[PDB]
Amino acid sequence: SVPSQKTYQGSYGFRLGFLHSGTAKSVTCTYSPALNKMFCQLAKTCPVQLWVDSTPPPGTRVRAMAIYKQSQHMTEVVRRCPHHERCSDSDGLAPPQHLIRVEGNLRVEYLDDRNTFRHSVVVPYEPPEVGSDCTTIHYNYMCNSSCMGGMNRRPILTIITLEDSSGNLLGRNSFEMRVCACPGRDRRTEEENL
Ligand SMILES: [As]
Ligand SMILES: [Zn+2]
Repeated sequence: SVPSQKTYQGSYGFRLGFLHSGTAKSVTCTYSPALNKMFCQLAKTCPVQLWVDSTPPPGTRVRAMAIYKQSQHMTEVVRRCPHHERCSDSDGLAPPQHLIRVEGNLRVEYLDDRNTFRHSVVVPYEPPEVGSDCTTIHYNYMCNSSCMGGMNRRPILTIITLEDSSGNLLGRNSFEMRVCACPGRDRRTEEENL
């Protein structure tokens, strides 16, 4: 069935943070607080911050999964278009069908769910590096929102779950995602309509 998108900070006070990048033409990845929507270029570095009041225990894991936002498409699996699925951009870890990848982490793990056929990517939770107040994961989105035979101009949600080493839910949060050539301009345009 459709995975839960309900916000849950839980014991460890789990919330997401984003860089305050602005909307300059030369931006690759920008977050809109007003929309709670990320704007990112294809395959480019997408920083998502993990904020906690208390450090989760050893072997805590952080899962990312994309779902369609619209009620009628929610039961459909989010996957890459046949073109992007075929193109030789493989990192030698990520399944070629998977929209979401993590870069700069050789403990990354990918799941085709045997029951739901859902795609997700999981990394170990590492406490904030000295002189930081959050943990940063670098996500990569390997299809454009406009891809015919993929998302095809349908809005998606990314759901970020915090789970312990035995797979118990510790926390959940979500943000809308648009993968597009001009993230800056598109945020400015989508914010214009307010
Ligand atoms: As991004
Ligand atoms: Zn595509």
